[PDB]
Amino acid sequence: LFSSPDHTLDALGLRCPEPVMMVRKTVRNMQPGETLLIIADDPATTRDIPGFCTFMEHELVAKETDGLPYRYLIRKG
Amino acid sequence: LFSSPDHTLDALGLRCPEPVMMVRKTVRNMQPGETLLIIADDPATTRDIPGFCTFMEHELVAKETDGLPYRYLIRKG
Amino acid sequence: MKLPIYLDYSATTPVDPRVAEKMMQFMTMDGTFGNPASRSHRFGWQAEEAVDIARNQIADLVGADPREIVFTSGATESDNLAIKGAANFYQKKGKHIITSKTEHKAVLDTCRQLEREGFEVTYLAPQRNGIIDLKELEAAMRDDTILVSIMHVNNEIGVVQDIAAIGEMCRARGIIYHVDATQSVGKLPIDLSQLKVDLMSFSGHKIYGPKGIGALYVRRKPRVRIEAQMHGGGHERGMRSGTLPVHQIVGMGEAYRIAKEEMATEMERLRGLRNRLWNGIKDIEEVYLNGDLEHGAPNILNVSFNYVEGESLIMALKDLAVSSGSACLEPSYVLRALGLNDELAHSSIRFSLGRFTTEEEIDYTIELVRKSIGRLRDLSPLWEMYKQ
Amino acid sequence: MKLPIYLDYSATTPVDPRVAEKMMQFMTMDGTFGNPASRSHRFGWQAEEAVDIARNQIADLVGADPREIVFTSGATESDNLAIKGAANFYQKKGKHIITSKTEHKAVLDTCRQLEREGFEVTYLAPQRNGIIDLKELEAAMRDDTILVSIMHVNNEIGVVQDIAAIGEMCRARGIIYHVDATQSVGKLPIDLSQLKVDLMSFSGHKIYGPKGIGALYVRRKPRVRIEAQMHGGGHERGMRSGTLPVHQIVGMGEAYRIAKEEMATEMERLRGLRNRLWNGIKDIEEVYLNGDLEHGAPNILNVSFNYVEGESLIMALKDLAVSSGSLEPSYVLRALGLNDELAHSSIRFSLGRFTTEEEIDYTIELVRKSIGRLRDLSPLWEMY
Ligand SMILES: *Cc1c(COP(=O)(O)O)cnc(C)c1O
Ligand SMILES: *Cc1c(COP(=O)(O)O)cnc(C)c1O
Repeated sequence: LFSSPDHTLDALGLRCPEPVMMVRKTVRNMQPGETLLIIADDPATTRDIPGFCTFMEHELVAKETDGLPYRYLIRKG
Repeated sequence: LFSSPDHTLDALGLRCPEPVMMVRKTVRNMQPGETLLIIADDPATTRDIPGFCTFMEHELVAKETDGLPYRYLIRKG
Repeated sequence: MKLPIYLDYSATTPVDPRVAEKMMQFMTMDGTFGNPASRSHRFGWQAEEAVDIARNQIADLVGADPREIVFTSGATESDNLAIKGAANFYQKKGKHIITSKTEHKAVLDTCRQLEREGFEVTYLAPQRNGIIDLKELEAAMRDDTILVSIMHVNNEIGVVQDIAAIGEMCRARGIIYHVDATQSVGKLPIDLSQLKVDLMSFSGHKIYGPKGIGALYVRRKPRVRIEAQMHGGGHERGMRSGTLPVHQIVGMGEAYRIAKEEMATEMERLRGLRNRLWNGIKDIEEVYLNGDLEHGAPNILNVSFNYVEGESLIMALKDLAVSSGSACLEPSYVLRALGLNDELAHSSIRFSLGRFTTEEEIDYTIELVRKSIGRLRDLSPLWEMYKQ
Repeated sequence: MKLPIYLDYSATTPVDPRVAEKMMQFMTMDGTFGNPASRSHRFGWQAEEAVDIARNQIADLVGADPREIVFTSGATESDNLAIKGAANFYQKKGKHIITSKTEHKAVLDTCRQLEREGFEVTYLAPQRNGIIDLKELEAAMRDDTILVSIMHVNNEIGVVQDIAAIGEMCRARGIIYHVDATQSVGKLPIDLSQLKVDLMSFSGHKIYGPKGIGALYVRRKPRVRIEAQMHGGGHERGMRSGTLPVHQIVGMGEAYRIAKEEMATEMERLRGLRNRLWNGIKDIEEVYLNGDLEHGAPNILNVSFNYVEGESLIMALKDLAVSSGSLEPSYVLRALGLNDELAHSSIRFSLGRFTTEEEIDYTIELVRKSIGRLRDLSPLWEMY
């Protein structure tokens, strides 16, 4: 389910609010429907990234938060 | 020439930009045509007060700057 | 109505149409876009006149003289300016400062910065209705106490401090008194010609003015002085340097003018709506009012809902734009200062009303809260525990 | 055209209509009025998106990463933040700072405050053309030198410093280099991915954005750090706390976007008009160009007029909205060596987006016969 991401984003080492900043910019230069693999180790992303999806009308395909690093598959709405 | 002023203003002890600040305010609750006697000892008023008259479309009736304190008679335009 | 319903006026308010109408006249080429510092031509002189008008509109609201008004970029800067400015100027008389644990971050964080600069600061715990005990304040005062900072209205629970009394205590001992009045301005009556406050901060976006603008009242008599924190030309009588944002200042002035006018009527209306909201939920089994209903701001209502998971509470009331005061993680530092345990603090909601709030919206809110708390407590293992 | 003619774009510029209509959408109830710090609802999340868009537009102009962009209330604060922030953070490495005598007050007065706080500051005198001699700079540097601050484009005379070379000099010695680029931004190309600048300040109202907003570039790699001067919640990633003024931020971003777009064409037009104006007055007997025609900003022309009384000069050019940089005369011209009388009769012509050929020709003629009829009445000119 993390096999076919159109774009990837190495957010390792980044801490709030940087991870979401990078996500905002990357999602803006993406086509509606493309996917983005987000790799992070900022614990806040377990809250921030799904929040980015809820409040910004985007779809959270699949998350991995039970260990480091985390993984988030996002599909641009 | 300084005998019949409608309003008075003691600006003694005041320093730029205060004197002109007080003039703006006093001229604001003045009727168009009334006169204001300004007493000041701020050297800058020799430039600033006629400047207030030039750029704010007001009329400088009579100034007195050959000593302290200074005296300016303006008529609300 | 529209959805979601905005009940977060304490975080920020929408700009008044009249305010935005004025601001738009001091921006483009065909407006008064001039720099108030350009003394050589008219573009500068008439922009300066507008600044003066707005400066008097602001002063008239709080009963001060325009010369006592120092323009800043907001309440944060004003709090930094006042506290750091006074601490530095009067350090020869002492290095001890007193404040409250429930103050806004701008005050608290400024104090910690002064602590790492050699200053000693006392953070007073509040009584659990939010009120500061003046006897504990007095017991903290000393010979080397130069400054006290206690806010007018608390931004999270809305409690009102007795700033007049605190001013009396300070003036009598030659202590500088700073009040953060960001939440109280245009809501509670303020007259600096009577109050014994030396420094007071206010903003624009809490009272339907634009963000990015604020002011700091600096007492003229008895004269209070501060060290500027912003250098570069000695503007604002040497207390705050930088270009004057005309359109912003005009907007804040116009907002303060409107405030003075609609204040008495609007606050009675909000006080009514606030009481309407509390009475509609106060009979729910385990809810708690955080603050003081009878001497709290007319616009703020902080309520705790017991035996519900806080995270789901915000999601259940998604029809409402509110706040929990949570930081980022962990819960409001103001609530745990009062003594609420982390879980109760998490499941607390701060309803704040404004001049767009209708009875229609309050009744919708009342129903939604009743229905949601009942629904959540059904799914709640925690609530099952309470019923035993 | 209309009168008076505005030739004071260096003091401030008018807000671009495009910029203004963007700002209007982030103020009232039916706009994006939310607080970008309210994480519990969409009013805040959407306001934060607009902030991010503007943050990237600003970064794209100067070739930086959005994470390096710190929002301030203007260039004044940016200069204060950069200088005081770096001075305090790196004081364990030394307390000596170097700057220029012709820097904007925000820089000079900030350094003076730091001297009062125990720091040592060297104010270098410029050359006659306004240019700093890099060898005099090198000689000023020491082991305990932690910070250098030298602006890109001078706001009075428009002279352009060699900030690339200065950056090379600083980085090589581990010295922090701050650049005040308030006048150069949107006028001269800037690429921080190439430039060896650690800190850079810019504003909005100098390139047709709104007053009361600005930013500070803080290099991410090699990592540069500063101590915050504004405390209260640790916003802007711990470097500048306070609520983000979205409408202001949007206006500044939009202004930076337009700048990146119309930069090349507009600056060609500007230095074209700039050369048109100088050619039209350069043959008046005793006039003097302050700065450098060949490496000065394309939008600034500082000219001194000899044997004329300064006070009356500004009155004779009543049809023009200009500046003299002045009872006391420009400290920049004084630094250049101009005597006080010459400095008082110096005029700074600054061009902009609305300046036309027609206005320049009108200006040329106004200057010709103004200087002529002033020197008629001048006992000063009679002796010459
Ligand atoms: C909002 C607020 C501030 C900060 O105001 P800004 O202008 O956004 O910096 C300070 N104190 C209190 C009590 C506030 O509610
Ligand atoms: C105008 C200017 C500043 C000040 O910018 P503000 O945002 O108005 O405070 C600083 N440096 C230079 C070179 C300037 O021209």
